[PDB]
Amino acid sequence: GSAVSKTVCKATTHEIMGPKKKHLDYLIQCTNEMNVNIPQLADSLFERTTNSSWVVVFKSLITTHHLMVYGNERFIQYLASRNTLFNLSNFLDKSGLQGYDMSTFIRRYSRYLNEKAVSYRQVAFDFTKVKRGADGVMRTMNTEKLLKTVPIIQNQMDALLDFNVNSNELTNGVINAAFMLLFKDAIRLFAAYNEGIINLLEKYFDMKKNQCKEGLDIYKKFLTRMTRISEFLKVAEQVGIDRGDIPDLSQAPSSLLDALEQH
Amino acid sequence: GSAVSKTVCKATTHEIMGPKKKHLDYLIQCTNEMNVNIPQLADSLFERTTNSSWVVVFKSLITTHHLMVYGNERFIQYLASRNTLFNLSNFLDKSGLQGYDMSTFIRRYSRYLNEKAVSYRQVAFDFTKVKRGADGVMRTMNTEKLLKTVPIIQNQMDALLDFNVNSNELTNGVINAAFMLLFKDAIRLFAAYNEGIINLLEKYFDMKKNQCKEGLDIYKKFLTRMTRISEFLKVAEQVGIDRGDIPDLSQAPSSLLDALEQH
Repeated sequence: GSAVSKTVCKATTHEIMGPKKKHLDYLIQCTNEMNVNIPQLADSLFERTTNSSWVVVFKSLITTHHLMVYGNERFIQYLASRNTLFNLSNFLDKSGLQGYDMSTFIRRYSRYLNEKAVSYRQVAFDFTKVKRGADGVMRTMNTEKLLKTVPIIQNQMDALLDFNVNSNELTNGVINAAFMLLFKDAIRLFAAYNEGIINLLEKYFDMKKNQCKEGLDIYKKFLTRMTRISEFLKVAEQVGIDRGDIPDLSQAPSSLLDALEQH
Repeated sequence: GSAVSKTVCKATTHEIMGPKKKHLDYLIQCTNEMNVNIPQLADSLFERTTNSSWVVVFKSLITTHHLMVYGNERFIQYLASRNTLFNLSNFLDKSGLQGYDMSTFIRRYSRYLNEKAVSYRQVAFDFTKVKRGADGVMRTMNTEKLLKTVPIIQNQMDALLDFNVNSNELTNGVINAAFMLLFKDAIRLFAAYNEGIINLLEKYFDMKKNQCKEGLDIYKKFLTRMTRISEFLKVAEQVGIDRGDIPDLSQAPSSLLDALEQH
């Protein structure tokens, strides 16, 4: 309460670095306690985003992202049940050049976080967290739900990629902390997008005619998203990310010749 | 051979970024093939380090580190069996300011890589890679070997920490790629140092008198290394590393009161 609200302030000070690990771990514990009131924790994070300073606002977004990724699932479930989330579409801090330059990334980051919650609301699970493989959701999903879902992943992916940063813009610790989290979400979201496409291909011959047409349209849009993903991971390579963590994309884009099973 | 030697050159071009993932994956496969001659692969990497340019030299070091971490164990085994490794103690590239500033990090990085090989030679396993826990090497090791080993970890740790970089010096993609690998080694080396201390404490009352004195000296030096580690991880926090990857140090430094079981 007061201990919750004070930690939120400590994670969002004016200092030019991402939120400290010590404050983040306390918040994460907060989400795991049945007696903590989630909505009050969320609301203190929204209030910080009405601040006029870019640093405060960006750190509040980053703390929110970190809780969505490492926190108990009850946090993202609450976020997804609201009707309005971040409204920072017109944010502009003009107090200094850094301000002007960071304002754009704030707009774009906040839109990604909104879309992450909206996707949870739509399908009732977190694409980043579910079982992968052959025994896992994305892969073992009936043809109806699949056709429904894949387009939601694609939308979340597009918002993630519109962050559109270049290596030479990663110049302070606040934006770099954002990027590292975005990187983690990007790799897991790709894994799930890929798994879904694998299911599609598996089932794309045994299916109705109009289905196979929705199908085709997804594979279609997946191949252009593949290209964008590769540009994103190349920023990651330029910045110095351990090449062991970067996933190998040499996988599933040759079969565009079912654009004729519409025999 | 020629395909091996050409990839080594591609990983070590003059471009200001770490070695590309595509070249690194090929080399890693090279280490896993029984027919590849390891010594010739190693020697091409040493030759690149006689180049006059800081960029070539740093990338050759980074490629070497990456192979020691992700490659087959036969690579580090060969490195450890030589008598001389890197000799870059006097390296200085004066062609430009970046040169002067990067030369120091090259000296320090190359010393760390030498000590990593020498430690493998001394104990016949990689501290970074062995089973952790309660069923694992560091932990289930007789009192004699333990007293022998812990001081080797400490030495490798010290060399790692002498890299001594600050956040504001991480300004290009070559040094940042080095740092990310150093970060990975640091966290695993700490885990193993910690596990060893846990074993010590476990066995430090049931042991001979002179033993308990060597013992005491290690715990002694571990507590000051704890402090240095914490400064290192704080650079990592400043730069923006995902706080989920940074380990929690709130663990094993209160018992300095066996400095009296020398009753």
